[PDB]
Amino acid sequence: AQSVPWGISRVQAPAAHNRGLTGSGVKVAVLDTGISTHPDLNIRGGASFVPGEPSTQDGNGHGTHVAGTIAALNNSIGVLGVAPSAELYAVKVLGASGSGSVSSIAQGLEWAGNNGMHVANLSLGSPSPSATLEQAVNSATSRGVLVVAASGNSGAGSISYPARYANAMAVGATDQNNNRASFSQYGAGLDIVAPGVNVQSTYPGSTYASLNGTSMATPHVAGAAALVKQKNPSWSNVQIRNHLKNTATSLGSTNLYGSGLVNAEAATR
Ligand SMILES: [Ca+2]
Ligand SMILES: [Ca+2]
Repeated sequence: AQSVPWGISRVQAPAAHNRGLTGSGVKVAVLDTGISTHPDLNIRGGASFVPGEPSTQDGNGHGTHVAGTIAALNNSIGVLGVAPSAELYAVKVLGASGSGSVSSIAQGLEWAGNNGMHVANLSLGSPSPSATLEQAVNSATSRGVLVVAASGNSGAGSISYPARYANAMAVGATDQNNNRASFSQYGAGLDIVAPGVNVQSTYPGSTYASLNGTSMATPHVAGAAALVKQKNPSWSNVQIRNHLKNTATSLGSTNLYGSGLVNAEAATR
């Protein structure tokens, strides 16, 4: 029995799936704590940039969780991703403890840019800016990667790095009411929002678990981008990012919500 988590249908991925759009041929890199082998996931490759954890398997559960929001397989078990046919690559830039260095994160993006990744998912952040990080962001961007990052969970009216950088697509979190979740950082650089409360997904030990955060919202956007990329194979990172924003559902102030809630139905139209 397969269930469709609420944010998947909130963003209207099924509407897109019903038109032949599943993210097929789109390469998506998850820069996180790894992705564990799971019966509802198809991991195509990856690398680890965490000294001391040479494997890409997830010792934390955070990346496995994020990954399933993007691409949990559409079959008869578990859950369902926004882009269930996306090619998923596990890029480990965060250790088991759930933290990493800017160095490891910048190496992951470098890797993404060098390996022709179309979308990079960075459900991570820091309140502090990093010149290293920023350059990596910009580099992956000129290599044609769309970088999608979490705004953070401090609840403050200013967003984290790298989401704050012009070249990153900053994602905030909404609740089932289509209100901004209290922890969701907002303000300048915020581009769009997505479901980030009680998000059910894939978890290590072949199970499913629900989490809260902008980390959970980000992957709905990364997925949404793969759907559009499949529909418009000639579009660049910028064209996708703008189409997403242009087709989002307004939810109120752009200070709080940026463009509004991502809408994969409106976007693959
Ligand atoms: Ca499934
Ligand atoms: Ca931004």
